[PDB]
Amino acid sequence: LDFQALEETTEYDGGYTRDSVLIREFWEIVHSFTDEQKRLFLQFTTGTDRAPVGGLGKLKMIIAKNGPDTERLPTSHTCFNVLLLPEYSSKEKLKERLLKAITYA
Amino acid sequence: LDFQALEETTEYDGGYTRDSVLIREFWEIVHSFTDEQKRLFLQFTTGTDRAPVGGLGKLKMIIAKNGPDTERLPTSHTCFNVLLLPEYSSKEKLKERLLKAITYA
Ligand SMILES: [Ca+2]
Ligand SMILES: [Ca+2]
Repeated sequence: LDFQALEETTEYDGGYTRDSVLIREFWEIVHSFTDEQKRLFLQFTTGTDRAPVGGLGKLKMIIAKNGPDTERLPTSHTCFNVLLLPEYSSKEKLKERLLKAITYA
Repeated sequence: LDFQALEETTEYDGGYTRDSVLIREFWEIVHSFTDEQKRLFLQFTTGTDRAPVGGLGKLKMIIAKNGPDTERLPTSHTCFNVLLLPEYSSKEKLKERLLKAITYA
């Protein structure tokens, strides 16, 4: 399990970046995890303890800041979906572009 | 297939909100889709043409603005993952909180 490949593909939200103190602390902790902890981490964040094909660099993972210091635990969503939709200039254009995308792939 | 339930649970990013002109146009188009187009839309955005258990209100879907008007088509990611991580006050605390979350569920 290549957690360097996961670190290199991870995206951030809520104010975090790869340079955030919290994120640098996070990757130090994960790189120091036992193999058992690495498997539990994948189960919690992805819903499985196995890498996908192509290894962990093929995962889509976002780490998002959802509050300041707290006693509350981290949470996850294991099956998020995203539609990337440009701001087309008209309703007519949006319909043609969306129909083309869903119908021809 | 209840697309009103999907509309009610959808989240937005990149500057969109439920009040965005583009988003109001989007939901008019989707509500006017034929059942075939609704199935292709789910396949494109989720990787399957079937509702999950509990119907479409149980989907996690984000619609994110990824540019201005363009000839380029919308894109999707069908299996995104998100770790919601509070900004704990120390590395030690982050380790305890993360280990507790992954080990006890
Ligand atoms: Ca071991
Ligand atoms: Ca039909």
